[PDB]
Amino acid sequence: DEILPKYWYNIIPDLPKPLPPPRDPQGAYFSRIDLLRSILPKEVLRQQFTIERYIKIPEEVRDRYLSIGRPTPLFRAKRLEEYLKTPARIYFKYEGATPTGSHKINTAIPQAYFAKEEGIEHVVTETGAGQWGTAVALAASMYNMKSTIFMVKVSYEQKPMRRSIMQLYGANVYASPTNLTEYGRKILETNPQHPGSLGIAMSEAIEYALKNEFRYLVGSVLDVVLLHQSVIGQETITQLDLLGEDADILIGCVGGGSNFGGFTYPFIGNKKGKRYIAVSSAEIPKFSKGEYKYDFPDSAGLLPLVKMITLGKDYVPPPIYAGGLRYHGVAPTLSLLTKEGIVEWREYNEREIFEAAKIFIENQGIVPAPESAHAIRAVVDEAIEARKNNERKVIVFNLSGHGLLDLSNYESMMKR
Amino acid sequence: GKMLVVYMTLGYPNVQSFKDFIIGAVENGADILELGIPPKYAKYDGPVIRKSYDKVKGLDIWPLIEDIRKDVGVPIIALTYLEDWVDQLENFLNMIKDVKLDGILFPDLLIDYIDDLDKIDGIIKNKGLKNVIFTSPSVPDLLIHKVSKISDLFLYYGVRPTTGVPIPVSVKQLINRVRNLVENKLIVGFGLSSESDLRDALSAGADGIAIGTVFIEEIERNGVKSAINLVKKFRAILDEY
Ligand SMILES: *Cc1c(COP(=O)(O)O)cnc(C)c1O
Ligand SMILES: O=P(O)(O)OC[C@@H](O)CO
Repeated sequence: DEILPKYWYNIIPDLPKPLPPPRDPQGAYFSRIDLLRSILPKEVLRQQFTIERYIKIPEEVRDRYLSIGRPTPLFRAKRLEEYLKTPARIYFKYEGATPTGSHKINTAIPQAYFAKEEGIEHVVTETGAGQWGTAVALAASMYNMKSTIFMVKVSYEQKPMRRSIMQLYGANVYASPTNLTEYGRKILETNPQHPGSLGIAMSEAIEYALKNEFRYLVGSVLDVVLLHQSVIGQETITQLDLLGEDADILIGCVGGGSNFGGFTYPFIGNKKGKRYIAVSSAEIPKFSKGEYKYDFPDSAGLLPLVKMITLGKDYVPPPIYAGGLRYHGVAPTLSLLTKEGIVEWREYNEREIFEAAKIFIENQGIVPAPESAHAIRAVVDEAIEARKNNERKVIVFNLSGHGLLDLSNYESMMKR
Repeated sequence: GKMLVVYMTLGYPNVQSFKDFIIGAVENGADILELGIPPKYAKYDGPVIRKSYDKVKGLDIWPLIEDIRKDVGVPIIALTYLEDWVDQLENFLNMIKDVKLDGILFPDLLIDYIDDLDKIDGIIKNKGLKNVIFTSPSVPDLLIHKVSKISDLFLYYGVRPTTGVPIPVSVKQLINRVRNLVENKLIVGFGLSSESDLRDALSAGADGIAIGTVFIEEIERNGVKSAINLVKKFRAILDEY
């Protein structure tokens, strides 16, 4: 059962081209790169810039990983193959198995460990849906630290269930834009009805941590996060090996890009598999309308400039969509890999992903996260192409979370 | 022995103090000089070197370079960002060559201009200039190995994202990652201001050290004599190998 990796894998040393580094803005009044040393736990920052191919997972972190149910299951979806009358075999790494219901726990656990080891005793972060907020509240609870979550205001109101779990673990949850940070009140001044965005909530979390000498935990985009997530892809390889299977098509959904890069990068770096499909929302068209430029992860501009596919730091998501994947940019490594042609990208609209989920609910049984139904949707379309081609394609996809706390979302999608 | 590579901003803090510092650096063990040409965007420079560019704003660098060149026997590399000159690359290189500089280090060559690496490296070598190629942990292992075969004089490897800012980073481990890939001399830089930070890299395989921000800080805190001092100290440490 030590299919659980001994190391995290960083793809950077194996990339086709160099990965442009984070960067202070031209003629900036303060150094963002220098500010990182206040924002991030020292060892998180060290892993973000001490780029090696492999990095030992501290044994205490491996122990915690095991205690939440790692390695996650690698299921075969045989009923689904039969329903699609496809000759392909369909497998999914089920990241919904962790207590929080998503893969985000994989980076919250080490980050929290490193902060507790450094003497931190209060962490802060943002969240949209609440998958990341819940991960961080559980991880903080594990290491006896307080947590403050800045939740995007509109999500705060439509998703009280996740708030309950975060508060249940011991977190305090505010609705960004709040008036607890300078950047919050600024946004309330100009439009006090503003429904928030991940970029705005990120900035208040960072501002709030600085103002109080807390630390900030980062849930996607940065390389240290996709490094931590590489437990997903490494287990999958080992688990496919146990089956004598070889992946052909690897599919993942993309918000900021951590579950995809955690899932596919061990495959890409070592030269396993062939065809990687990052799947995103048409209502947040990072890939179809985004722009590959240096830009801030957060909206205030408190983090360094980072080279990524982005709709723009001050992007505000569509008002009625309920499918997730609302963050405005893509991880720099993922952005590089897709611009360089190594990863394929695909966007789906809400109806398509909603139908995909019902297919999965009705022919596999797990209620998937709306996020993950983007991947399911591509899985289904590929299973059908393997049909009209007749080849035993093995499609492995990453089911990044369950949808049990997203039932209000599925109700909203009965409007299609 | 080990190479001590000393960076200073052209004209900093003023023309006659700069000349002072350089001369002292060279006399106290600097093997190579890298001299900064004030750019429009010091992309990969920390706040200390960015401020040092503001102070020398307006400097006429060419007559100055000719003064320095006249007395300094050591190799001198112009350091500046390719983005600011790519549209006038031939004239730029020809002016670098006119004022008798040995070569050039474009920090953003590999990172923002990778598709033109071979072309631009030919243009530079063709004109008889050393192309000192810049790398970091952001560059993949294979490419590091490739440019180590073409970089002139030494291959530069910066261990931190930006100069000056002391990002927590394991220098020992980044050097081991690349030591066997670099078929060259391997000069390490970015934030190597503490003996410990400097001795770590030497004993891990590095053939030399590059240092800049700590000199500017010294010049600003205590002055040029007190900074030439620091060169002596650093030369001493490298001399233990
Ligand atoms: C947050 C989330 C995502 C999108 O973020 P990534 O960084 O791409 O993983 C996808 N699926 C689930 C279940 C999420 O919680
Ligand atoms: O030692 P650093 O960090 O100031 O490096 C200076 C650079 O501009 C070139 O070495």
